[PDB]
Amino acid sequence: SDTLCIGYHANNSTDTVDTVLEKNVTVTHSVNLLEDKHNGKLCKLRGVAPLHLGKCNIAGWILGNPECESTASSWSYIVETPSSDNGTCYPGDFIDYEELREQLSSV
Amino acid sequence: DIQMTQSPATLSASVGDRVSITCRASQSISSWLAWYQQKPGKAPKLLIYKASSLESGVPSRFSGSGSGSEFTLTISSLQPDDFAIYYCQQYNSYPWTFGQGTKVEIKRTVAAPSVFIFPPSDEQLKSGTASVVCLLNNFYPREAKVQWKVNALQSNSQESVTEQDSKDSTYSLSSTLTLDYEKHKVYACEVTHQGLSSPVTKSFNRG
Amino acid sequence: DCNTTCQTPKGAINTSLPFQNIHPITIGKCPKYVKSTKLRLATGLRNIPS
Amino acid sequence: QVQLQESGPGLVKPSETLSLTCSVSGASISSYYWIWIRQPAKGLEWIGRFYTSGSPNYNPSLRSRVTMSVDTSKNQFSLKLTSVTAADTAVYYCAREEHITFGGVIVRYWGQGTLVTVSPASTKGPSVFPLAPTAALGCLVKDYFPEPVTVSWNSGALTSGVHTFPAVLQSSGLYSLSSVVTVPSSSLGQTYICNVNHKPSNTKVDKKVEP
Amino acid sequence: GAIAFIEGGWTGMVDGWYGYHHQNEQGSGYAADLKSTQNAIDEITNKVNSVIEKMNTQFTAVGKEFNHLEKRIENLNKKVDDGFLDIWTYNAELLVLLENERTLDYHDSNVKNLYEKVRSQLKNNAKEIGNGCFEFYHKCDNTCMESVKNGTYDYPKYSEEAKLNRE
Amino acid sequence: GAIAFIEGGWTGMVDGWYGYHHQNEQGSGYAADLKSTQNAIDEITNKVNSVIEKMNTQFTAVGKEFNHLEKRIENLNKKVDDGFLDIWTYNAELLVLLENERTLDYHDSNVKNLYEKVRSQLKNNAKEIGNGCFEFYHKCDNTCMESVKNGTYDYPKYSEEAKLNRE
Amino acid sequence: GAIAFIEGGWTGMVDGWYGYHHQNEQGSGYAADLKSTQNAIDEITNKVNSVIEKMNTQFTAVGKEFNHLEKRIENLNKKVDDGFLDIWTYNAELLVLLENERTLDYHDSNVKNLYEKVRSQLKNNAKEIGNGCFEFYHKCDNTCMESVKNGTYDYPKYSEEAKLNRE
Ligand SMILES: *[C@@H]1O[C@H](CO)[C@@H](O[C@@H]2O[C@H](CO)[C@@H](O)[C@H](O)[C@H]2NC(C)=O)[C@H](O)[C@H]1NC(C)=O
Ligand SMILES: *[C@@H]1O[C@H](CO)[C@@H](O)[C@H](O)[C@H]1NC(C)=O
Repeated sequence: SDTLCIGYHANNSTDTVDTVLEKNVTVTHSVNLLEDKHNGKLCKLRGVAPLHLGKCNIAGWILGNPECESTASSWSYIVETPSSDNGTCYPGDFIDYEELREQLSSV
Repeated sequence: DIQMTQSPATLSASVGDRVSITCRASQSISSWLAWYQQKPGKAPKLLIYKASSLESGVPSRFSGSGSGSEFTLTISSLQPDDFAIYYCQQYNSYPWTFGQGTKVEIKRTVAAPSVFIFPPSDEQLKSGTASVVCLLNNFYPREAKVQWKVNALQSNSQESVTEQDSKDSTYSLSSTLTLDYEKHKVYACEVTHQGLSSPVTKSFNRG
Repeated sequence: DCNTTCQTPKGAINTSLPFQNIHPITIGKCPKYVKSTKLRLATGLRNIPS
Repeated sequence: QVQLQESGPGLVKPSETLSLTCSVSGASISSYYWIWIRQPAKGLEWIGRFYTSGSPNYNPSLRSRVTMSVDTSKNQFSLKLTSVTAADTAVYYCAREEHITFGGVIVRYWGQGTLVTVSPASTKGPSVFPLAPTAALGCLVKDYFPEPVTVSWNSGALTSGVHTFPAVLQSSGLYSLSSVVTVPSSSLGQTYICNVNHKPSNTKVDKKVEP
Repeated sequence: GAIAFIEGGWTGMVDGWYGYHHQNEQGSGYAADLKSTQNAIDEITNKVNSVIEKMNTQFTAVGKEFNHLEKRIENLNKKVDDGFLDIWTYNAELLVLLENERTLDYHDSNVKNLYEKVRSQLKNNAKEIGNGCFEFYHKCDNTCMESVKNGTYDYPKYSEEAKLNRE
Repeated sequence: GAIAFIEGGWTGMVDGWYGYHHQNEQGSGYAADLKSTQNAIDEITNKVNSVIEKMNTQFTAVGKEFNHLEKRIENLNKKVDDGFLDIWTYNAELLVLLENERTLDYHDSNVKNLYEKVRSQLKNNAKEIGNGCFEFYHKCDNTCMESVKNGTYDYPKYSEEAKLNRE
Repeated sequence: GAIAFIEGGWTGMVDGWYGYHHQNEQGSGYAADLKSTQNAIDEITNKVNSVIEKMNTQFTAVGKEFNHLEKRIENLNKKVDDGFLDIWTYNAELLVLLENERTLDYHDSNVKNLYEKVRSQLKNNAKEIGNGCFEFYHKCDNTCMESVKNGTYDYPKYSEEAKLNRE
């Protein structure tokens, strides 16, 4: 009559993990090591806010393109938009544009 | 069986300060400690379990640290809603034991109390008791002197204080004078508070 | 007006975990980019309600 | 989310048993461990734990006078505390002990809390008087036993600027309290009524405040 | 091989990863073994925290910009990004696959050792009915049932009473 | 430690990785255990396929060309190729060394559990002669020999016949 | 779980990692088991030497120099140095954490198997008093004590003398 068993926990968990010997093993408890979600914002990096140029690109901002008449003492990084077109309104060659870009990116 | 010793017991910090509450266990308990926040007239809610795991739903201004015998709850930047008593609790062993708690009030700027005076109800007079009520509405800090005059001082009054206002960190204070009453004509309320230059006196004439 | 320690062109991320699949171009003290869809490290045991 | 509510006498005379009951909505009562916790108006103290299937565990400082049970037919669980004293006056909570996680076992969901007073004193019914008048006005909930009394304004509608004070014990051995509200002195033309309810005397009573 | 001679797990056992189910005159219930559970959780978190906290990253801005005449360093940059991508992806996948094997083995290992510690004490007083369960020949009350759990069970003082039912 | 108390392996056992050899009146032969073999192979392929299939590579042209005035990026390129070479070489060597240890342990583990499952049932009816073999006290025919293999062997119904030869 | 039912280790046992302590009429002493120790050391060195010798490095000059107009390749170079730093740091930490687990398990494994080999032979002639020790019912001299160590112990030829004290 009198009995005693040894056993282990089970629950409602549907979480599957993979092992090297076996795939789709349902487990009671698991953690995720993979970050798959983002806030959808451009935040302040190290408390310091980025420099957002709007419709301008660096060329446009630095030279003073007339469309770019709308800057902080420091910034953590620079933000352009894919449509950012206002740069060099008079045609010509910007010597070492990419280097100036890398060199202005954080101040 | 396992004593939980918490410190400090009271604490006043301004909006934005960092706050640190410390808990100690009489024997090693590894990381089997939780932190609760109990608001007034409420069940204590879970903030942090397993010493340093932030409850789903809970703001990241809360954080937990430690294992073994010493533990710490930090609020990196304090907000007015953080007014409550905070409890640590171990679940290493049976029985579960909690700390003696830590009451955290918010230190805001001085606000003077607007005073109101309230005569007894005629309905109450018909029953053979008379109550006079002084109200100090929305002020900080809590400390205040309320004196009753009949223009003679009284020794028969009781005071009651609200808990801190969870939105703008205020208090409210009522002073009851229980009394006999129809014998005198002038009833005043002398209110002394640090927010005021000179004491405020709200009174009334019976009738 | 959020703070982050890792920035991506489509969003910021929490740096709790070692790996991320959001974007390869990141700025900051970022988690290492990978092409996985799940990385699930089992803490509990095999769930067999018979 | 899962609801737990406490019910019980409120006032129970010395040396007697105290019974409490915890209704659970939103989860099965067969499928969880359940605990009781109290605190005197002093710190929190863990009473014990019960499971349908099943081995209870009670706090030694009380273990001899306490008993717990589950009622599957009504999804309720109960606490019995024999031979009560002054020390036993507390606010009692029921809570659900979660399934073991990587946490492992924690109290996540609690009950609203019920107050319990250990006195030979008789249940006394409150009397409610108006406090006639930006202007302030209110009610005086005077001469009752024991706590508590709910005080709403215009059937819970008027929330903003309401201040209900903690009751004070008067020399007679009874409770008194005031509930006041701050409203515009422009807006007195508007009817103001305070709803006072003291359940262990059945004193449901409403009072209009006028100048 | 203890998880899946003990086919299944107990949804009835709510307060631990490992434990016991008993039955006697006084009654029956699941009872978790906290000490084995506490260790397992303490060691497994240390494991999870090692995979995570060990990743101490350098401040990087991964992005770079080149012109129409710098296509080669462009592709050098891309080779750097893609080589690291491949290394991390591979390693992260395997690290998971391998530690997952060990975790599950560990859990199996603990159960096994729990069942083995019990079998070691009881010897002849009970019958191994399979399915992880011991069926007592003698009457084992809660107290007796307790001693087994905390490993202080006294074999001789039941064997003569168990010898009667053995025949 | 079951592979190399059982010194050697059986070239006679042709149809599985694990199994049994028997002897009775009716005759003697090797008989493989398919179910343990099938699992071992199914789990080990999953292992081999994880090391291989997980390697999802990016399209790369490793080659680059620089002139006589670009020696520095040349050496930067070479540093990239050689750093990845070193990482992969090291990791690949170890991955092999470590999984090879575990595989061989696994195989040892399975045998051990097979021998332990047999020893668990037979109890006193047979003598452990070392060398992995059980020598029966009683007569065990093919049917009896079968029940052991699929783990349904009935201990009591031979012990009195085995008790005679035990003395 | 053999290291920390055997709570502690013997500072008295000076000439091996694994061994025995005995006591009889003739006297008592620690005696190391060389063969298990020799293997453990031979296998563990092979392990240590694999982590080390497998690192076959390419000749590199890590340093590079760029001018005020080459800030981008500068940062590309730095990305290469820092990406490799991160990979190596992480891998080296884990490689240690994981092989350390296995080493310690191995050591536990060997002890367990030593204690199990002894328990397997002695059967009923001795009492398992816990704490890893066997208490003999009969008189076991040095010669008898030796046979156990090298696994040739003869069970029957003491059991009748041990049966007397068993009752
Ligand atoms: C600023 O940018 C805008 C759009 O990015 C330019 O507007 C375009 O200019 C071209 C070239 O003359 C026109 O053909 C299009 O009709 C314009 N598009 C729009 C949407 O207006 C604008 O010329 C730029 N201005 C300066 C000063 O650089
Ligand atoms: C981060 O931004 C917050 C505003 O959300 C600001 O208060 C703070 O100064 C910044 N830096 C911190 C918290 O280190």
